[PDB]
Amino acid sequence: MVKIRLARFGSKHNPHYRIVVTDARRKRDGKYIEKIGYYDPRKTTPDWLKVDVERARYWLSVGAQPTDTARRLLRQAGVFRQE
Amino acid sequence: GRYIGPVCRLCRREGVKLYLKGERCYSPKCAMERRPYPPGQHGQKRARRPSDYAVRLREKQKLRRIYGISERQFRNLFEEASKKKGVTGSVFLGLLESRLDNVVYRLGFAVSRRQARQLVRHGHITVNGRRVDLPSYRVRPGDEIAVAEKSRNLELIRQNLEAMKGRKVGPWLSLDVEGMKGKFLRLPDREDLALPVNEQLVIEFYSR
Amino acid sequence: PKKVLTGVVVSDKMQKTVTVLVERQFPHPLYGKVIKRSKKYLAHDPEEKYKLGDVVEIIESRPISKRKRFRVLRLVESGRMDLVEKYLIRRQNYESLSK
Amino acid sequence: RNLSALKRHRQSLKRRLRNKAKKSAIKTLSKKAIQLAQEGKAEEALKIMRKAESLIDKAAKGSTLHKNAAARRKSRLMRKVRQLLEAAGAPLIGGGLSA
RNA sequence: UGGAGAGUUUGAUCCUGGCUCAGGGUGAACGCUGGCGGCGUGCCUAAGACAUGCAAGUCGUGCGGGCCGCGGGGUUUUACUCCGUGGUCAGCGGCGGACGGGUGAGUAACGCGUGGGUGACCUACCCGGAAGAGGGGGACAACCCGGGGAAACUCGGGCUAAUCCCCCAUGUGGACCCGCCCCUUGGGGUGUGUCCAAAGGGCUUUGCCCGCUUCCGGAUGGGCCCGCGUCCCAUCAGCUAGUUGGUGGGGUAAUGGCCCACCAAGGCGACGACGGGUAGCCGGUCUGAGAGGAUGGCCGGCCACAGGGGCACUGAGACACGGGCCCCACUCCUACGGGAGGCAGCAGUUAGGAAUCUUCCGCAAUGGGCGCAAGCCUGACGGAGCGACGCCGCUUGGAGGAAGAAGCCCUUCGGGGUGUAAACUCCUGAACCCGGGACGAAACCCCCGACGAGGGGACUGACGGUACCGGGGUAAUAGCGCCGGCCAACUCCGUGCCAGCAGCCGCGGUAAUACGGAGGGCGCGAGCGUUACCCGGAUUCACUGGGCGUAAAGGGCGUGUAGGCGGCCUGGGGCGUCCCAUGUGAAAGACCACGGCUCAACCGUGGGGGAGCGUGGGAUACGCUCAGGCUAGACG
Ligand SMILES: [K+]
Ligand SMILES: [K+]
Ligand SMILES: [K+]
Ligand SMILES: [K+]
Ligand SMILES: [K+]
Ligand SMILES: [K+]
Ligand SMILES: [K+]
Ligand SMILES: [K+]
Ligand SMILES: [K+]
Ligand SMILES: [K+]
Ligand SMILES: [K+]
Ligand SMILES: [K+]
Ligand SMILES: [Mg+2]
Ligand SMILES: [Mg+2]
Ligand SMILES: [Mg+2]
Ligand SMILES: [Mg+2]
Ligand SMILES: [Mg+2]
Ligand SMILES: [Mg+2]
Ligand SMILES: [Mg+2]
Ligand SMILES: [Mg+2]
Ligand SMILES: [Mg+2]
Ligand SMILES: [Mg+2]
Ligand SMILES: [Mg+2]
Ligand SMILES: [Mg+2]
Ligand SMILES: [Mg+2]
Ligand SMILES: [Mg+2]
Ligand SMILES: [Mg+2]
Ligand SMILES: [Mg+2]
Ligand SMILES: [Mg+2]
Ligand SMILES: [Mg+2]
Ligand SMILES: [Mg+2]
Ligand SMILES: [Mg+2]
Ligand SMILES: [Mg+2]
Ligand SMILES: [Mg+2]
Ligand SMILES: [Mg+2]
Ligand SMILES: [Mg+2]
Ligand SMILES: [Mg+2]
Ligand SMILES: [Mg+2]
Ligand SMILES: [Mg+2]
Ligand SMILES: [Mg+2]
Ligand SMILES: [Mg+2]
Ligand SMILES: [Mg+2]
Ligand SMILES: [Mg+2]
Ligand SMILES: [Mg+2]
Ligand SMILES: [Mg+2]
Ligand SMILES: [Mg+2]
Ligand SMILES: [Mg+2]
Ligand SMILES: [Mg+2]
Ligand SMILES: [Mg+2]
Ligand SMILES: [Mg+2]
Ligand SMILES: [Mg+2]
Ligand SMILES: [Mg+2]
Ligand SMILES: [Mg+2]
Ligand SMILES: [Mg+2]
Ligand SMILES: [Mg+2]
Ligand SMILES: [Mg+2]
Ligand SMILES: [Mg+2]
Ligand SMILES: [Mg+2]
Ligand SMILES: [Mg+2]
Ligand SMILES: [Mg+2]
Ligand SMILES: [Mg+2]
Ligand SMILES: [Mg+2]
Ligand SMILES: [Mg+2]
Ligand SMILES: [Mg+2]
Ligand SMILES: [Mg+2]
Ligand SMILES: [Mg+2]
Ligand SMILES: [Mg+2]
Ligand SMILES: [Mg+2]
Ligand SMILES: [Mg+2]
Ligand SMILES: [Mg+2]
Ligand SMILES: [Mg+2]
Ligand SMILES: [Mg+2]
Ligand SMILES: [Mg+2]
Ligand SMILES: [Mg+2]
Ligand SMILES: [Mg+2]
Ligand SMILES: [Mg+2]
Ligand SMILES: [Mg+2]
Ligand SMILES: [Mg+2]
Ligand SMILES: [Mg+2]
Ligand SMILES: [Mg+2]
Ligand SMILES: [Mg+2]
Ligand SMILES: [Mg+2]
Ligand SMILES: [Mg+2]
Ligand SMILES: [Mg+2]
Ligand SMILES: [Mg+2]
Ligand SMILES: [Mg+2]
Ligand SMILES: [Mg+2]
Ligand SMILES: [Mg+2]
Ligand SMILES: [Mg+2]
Ligand SMILES: [Mg+2]
Ligand SMILES: [Mg+2]
Ligand SMILES: [Mg+2]
Ligand SMILES: [Mg+2]
Ligand SMILES: [Mg+2]
Ligand SMILES: [Mg+2]
Ligand SMILES: [Mg+2]
Ligand SMILES: [Mg+2]
Ligand SMILES: [Mg+2]
Ligand SMILES: [Mg+2]
Ligand SMILES: [Mg+2]
Ligand SMILES: [Mg+2]
Ligand SMILES: [Mg+2]
Ligand SMILES: [Mg+2]
Ligand SMILES: [Mg+2]
Ligand SMILES: [Mg+2]
Ligand SMILES: [Mg+2]
Ligand SMILES: [Mg+2]
Ligand SMILES: [Mg+2]
Ligand SMILES: [Mg+2]
Ligand SMILES: [Mg+2]
Ligand SMILES: [Mg+2]
Ligand SMILES: [Mg+2]
Ligand SMILES: [Mg+2]
Ligand SMILES: [Mg+2]
Ligand SMILES: [Mg+2]
Ligand SMILES: [Mg+2]
Ligand SMILES: [Mg+2]
Ligand SMILES: [Mg+2]
Ligand SMILES: [Mg+2]
Ligand SMILES: [Mg+2]
Ligand SMILES: [Mg+2]
Ligand SMILES: [Mg+2]
Ligand SMILES: [Mg+2]
Ligand SMILES: [Mg+2]
Ligand SMILES: [Mg+2]
Ligand SMILES: [Mg+2]
Ligand SMILES: [Mg+2]
Ligand SMILES: [Zn+2]
Repeated sequence: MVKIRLARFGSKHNPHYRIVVTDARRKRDGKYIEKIGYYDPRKTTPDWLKVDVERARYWLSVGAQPTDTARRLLRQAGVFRQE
Repeated sequence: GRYIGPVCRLCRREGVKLYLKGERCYSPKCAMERRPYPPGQHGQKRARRPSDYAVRLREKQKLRRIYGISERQFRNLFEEASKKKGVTGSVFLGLLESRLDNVVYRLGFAVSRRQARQLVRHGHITVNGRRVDLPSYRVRPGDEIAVAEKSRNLELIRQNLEAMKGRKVGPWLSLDVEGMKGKFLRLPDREDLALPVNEQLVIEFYSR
Repeated sequence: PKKVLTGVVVSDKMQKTVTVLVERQFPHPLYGKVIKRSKKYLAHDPEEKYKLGDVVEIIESRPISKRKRFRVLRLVESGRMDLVEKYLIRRQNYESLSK
Repeated sequence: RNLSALKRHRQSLKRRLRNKAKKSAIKTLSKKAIQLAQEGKAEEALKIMRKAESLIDKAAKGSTLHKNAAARRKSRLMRKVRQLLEAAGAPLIGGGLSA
């Protein structure tokens, strides 16, 4: 299936993830379908987590499955907020 | 490496009085005041008409040995300037003058650039509050270069900033003597520098 | 869109098949001269409608057989045997250089 | 000294004997039906073609004779039967073939 | 925002012309030397051969058991047996093993790049929508019994469960033949006839959860087809028998000569077929003013391969690296009958080679498989280790210090040089010694809410007592090449065409700035040189950008085929050409801006780009084409 997960792009001891939509079969740093956000786990900058909300809603509507970490990051970005 | 060794021998070889010891290049003991000829057994002999490559190489070596920067960082800074937009020479000089050790020397915290290098390397210098121990650090316009509060009681800093009373600083620099700090106002213009170096000769030297 | 070419029928000797020669001009990649290349395509004529010399349009099609991947869209203009004669002369010249 | 995924191998063998069986039936029945269509016996031919189609679809239920290859077999069978009966006529039983 | 030349044919000159050097680059190696850290990187040769460990499994919420153990029952005891439970072992069953990881062999090809087609197709798991799950029946393992074999393992008989297989029914629907309609290749709709569905389990138990079946669609992934592009050799010129096409079949998810029967004689080629050679291709990378040349290592995309060759099975998907069968070579076991194996997975061994690493730590992070979940697996990965292999940062001190110690080298014997260099004076405090001590990690889970949104709680760190912060604190590695010209740096002695140096010109045969040593100097510096290779200079294969009277170079001459090229005027078309809009041009890299590790290397974010190709529209000067006209070319 198509999944929403994190890809590692930073250097050694400097992790930087791209929140990304890709087929689960391809490698985690391989050709992804679309970059829907980025995440910095060490909080180096005031903007360490950005997510495109409408695109995430689309890819969830068509049937993508986020990882538990990806789902956590999306929930922190109010992707599931229906208030 | 930083070439470490005799310095006023460069005052002699370069043919122009350099200031590598800070003082004693102003006193009648520089050995350039009393021995203006180049070093070596063949220093007093009649010099032959140098080639163009000789002129450009000696000019570039003068400009490099003034700051005490290795050939690696020097060539890297030159290529970096040539990549940028604007006059290569003036931008190169503004880059060299932006080095933290050179800024420490210009602000009168150290009498020589090598003493400034030792002051920076030993963490006696702060930038915007945070301690920095890298002579190759690039100072940006607006940064406050200060003296470490734990080092302001040392004898050398007391002497240097006690002699800086009444002295003037470069047009692109400000200095607070009581607080033992200063500010890097802007990048210096070519007119601001009194360097005895022709930058176009260095540009032509690296044009080869 | 399915590619559409335009060429000359130079061989009707097959059953339900024609040989459409298609030319093309393009500037040389390095020397800039407008050079003229050509290629023959085996086109499908299910009614034996087109004959020798007919200038026809050709459309990319679902494969009919090996080497046969095109159909004849329509007839641009009727038989002009000058181009067929040029092709036949260019072929016949090959018998002069053997050994 | 090897891993127990050999189990898979074993399973495949079973499935092999399961698939080869079904197909072996289908083909056979098909031939039979076609024979009865060539000889003119229409009621029997269609009565057997019904069972052949049933076996085809039931094999399509599983992984033996899955997607539209089964429709291909059914189409070819029904076409051949209707064509061979048209050489004789009288489609008596009125089974798989539409009116 | 971009372009340097020089040495060398001569007694001297100009030209042609080759050679060589200064530059940059490297998966490098070798010599001398060698202090620290960060980030990268590391079998280019034998796609040679491999000991050993690990690397692909997982579900008791699909099912029945074996072994060992415990508890409670039917009994007065025994025998026997029922239920619960723990551990363990496989088995049947489902999903995964087709991903991930490795390598460059083979391939000059729809392999790849690029732009399209599929009205000729498939897609397990996932998402949305509609509907449904009624009844019956059966077998094989595990297990029990017997046999064969040295072993691998194998054969026969018997019992049994299921989400295992089968039958009938229900027909939301779908499949097929035929007919009609719309559409136009096999797309969609409709009618009759025929055919086709299902499986249960778990609970917080009559209500939900994980599922199951049929169908439509989405999404993702892929199969096939086509235009254009992709090295050298013409001392390879003719190639082709399934060859080219047709009909009808078989085959596949699907077109096809893919395969097969019958029929027609075709198909390809100097616009380079066929053949030989070499070689994965690309994003990119190196270089370059650019055009271009070279290259395809790391990372990313596609391909192919898994000792060599061939083949099918299973499956949504394989012609399957750690699945199966056969042949061949090799190694091992062997009761000589017969078997076992396949590092181009991680590490490691050996061989080859100038040369390329640890038989390491970890499931914490990211990702992947199975599972409701807990959780299990993961040599993917995250880290550490080794190697100046590269890039970057840093240290071996800072300041004062004689008309100038000694030693050493020159010397006009007056002196000069090594040189403020040193010893010394004062100061800072690399190393180290202590103390604190991480970010990377908040989700899965549990609770409230409604297993939703939302809120709350809890666990979890390999790196690692590492980074970093504070205190204390010692002056504490420098080497390598060069010094005749190109090319920056000169003297002494030794040697005597000897010993030797040398990239090119060249130097040495008695007083060598060229050999060797010394003093001194120049260049770089934890590096410096050498060799190899690539681009550069090289306008020296000249598109930008060259030439052929005498320097290399006009064919011995003609006729003339293909091809290349085409006088003047008008018109049509719009193929070349040009313009606008749009799609494409993945990411990384490159460029610019800001930001994170104290800087930098490294990295993040954002921005900007861009040739080419597809589509729609437009322009018609020129090239093209068609039609007409003219006479200056040509011919008569
Ligand atoms: K011929
Ligand atoms: K000369
Ligand atoms: K048995
Ligand atoms: K019906
Ligand atoms: K699709
Ligand atoms: K496999
Ligand atoms: K201190
Ligand atoms: K929640
Ligand atoms: K300290
Ligand atoms: K000798
Ligand atoms: K010498
Ligand atoms: K060009
Ligand atoms: Mg994939
Ligand atoms: Mg935020
Ligand atoms: Mg939502
Ligand atoms: Mg510039
Ligand atoms: Mg520039
Ligand atoms: Mg044409
Ligand atoms: Mg014909
Ligand atoms: Mg055909
Ligand atoms: Mg298994
Ligand atoms: Mg299994
Ligand atoms: Mg039979
Ligand atoms: Mg199958
Ligand atoms: Mg020359
Ligand atoms: Mg001569
Ligand atoms: Mg001479
Ligand atoms: Mg002469
Ligand atoms: Mg070189
Ligand atoms: Mg070089
Ligand atoms: Mg050593
Ligand atoms: Mg390292
Ligand atoms: Mg490593
Ligand atoms: Mg290589
Ligand atoms: Mg290899
Ligand atoms: Mg008991
Ligand atoms: Mg009783
Ligand atoms: Mg008893
Ligand atoms: Mg048990
Ligand atoms: Mg089990
Ligand atoms: Mg068994
Ligand atoms: Mg792979
Ligand atoms: Mg070949
Ligand atoms: Mg060839
Ligand atoms: Mg293509
Ligand atoms: Mg091609
Ligand atoms: Mg394509
Ligand atoms: Mg299914
Ligand atoms: Mg299914
Ligand atoms: Mg569904
Ligand atoms: Mg039963
Ligand atoms: Mg039964
Ligand atoms: Mg039974
Ligand atoms: Mg039995
Ligand atoms: Mg029994
Ligand atoms: Mg079933
Ligand atoms: Mg119906
Ligand atoms: Mg039924
Ligand atoms: Mg049933
Ligand atoms: Mg109930
Ligand atoms: Mg289940
Ligand atoms: Mg597609
Ligand atoms: Mg063939
Ligand atoms: Mg056919
Ligand atoms: Mg298949
Ligand atoms: Mg051929
Ligand atoms: Mg051609
Ligand atoms: Mg090869
Ligand atoms: Mg460049
Ligand atoms: Mg470039
Ligand atoms: Mg280029
Ligand atoms: Mg290439
Ligand atoms: Mg590769
Ligand atoms: Mg690659
Ligand atoms: Mg091997
Ligand atoms: Mg093989
Ligand atoms: Mg084999
Ligand atoms: Mg499957
Ligand atoms: Mg394969
Ligand atoms: Mg295999
Ligand atoms: Mg293996
Ligand atoms: Mg075996
Ligand atoms: Mg060896
Ligand atoms: Mg390693
Ligand atoms: Mg471990
Ligand atoms: Mg893990
Ligand atoms: Mg995980
Ligand atoms: Mg790793
Ligand atoms: Mg360095
Ligand atoms: Mg000193
Ligand atoms: Mg002290
Ligand atoms: Mg935290
Ligand atoms: Mg609850
Ligand atoms: Mg929460
Ligand atoms: Mg966990
Ligand atoms: Mg710890
Ligand atoms: Mg400290
Ligand atoms: Mg010189
Ligand atoms: Mg020498
Ligand atoms: Mg050389
Ligand atoms: Mg002598
Ligand atoms: Mg001598
Ligand atoms: Mg000498
Ligand atoms: Mg020396
Ligand atoms: Mg080197
Ligand atoms: Mg060269
Ligand atoms: Mg060139
Ligand atoms: Mg040039
Ligand atoms: Mg040449
Ligand atoms: Mg030219
Ligand atoms: Mg020439
Ligand atoms: Mg000549
Ligand atoms: Mg002549
Ligand atoms: Mg012609
Ligand atoms: Mg002609
Ligand atoms: Mg004209
Ligand atoms: Mg013409
Ligand atoms: Mg016109
Ligand atoms: Mg046009
Ligand atoms: Mg890009
Ligand atoms: Mg970027
Ligand atoms: Mg910064
Ligand atoms: Mg553009
Ligand atoms: Mg257009
Ligand atoms: Mg017009
Ligand atoms: Mg005319
Ligand atoms: Mg005349
Ligand atoms: Zn001086």
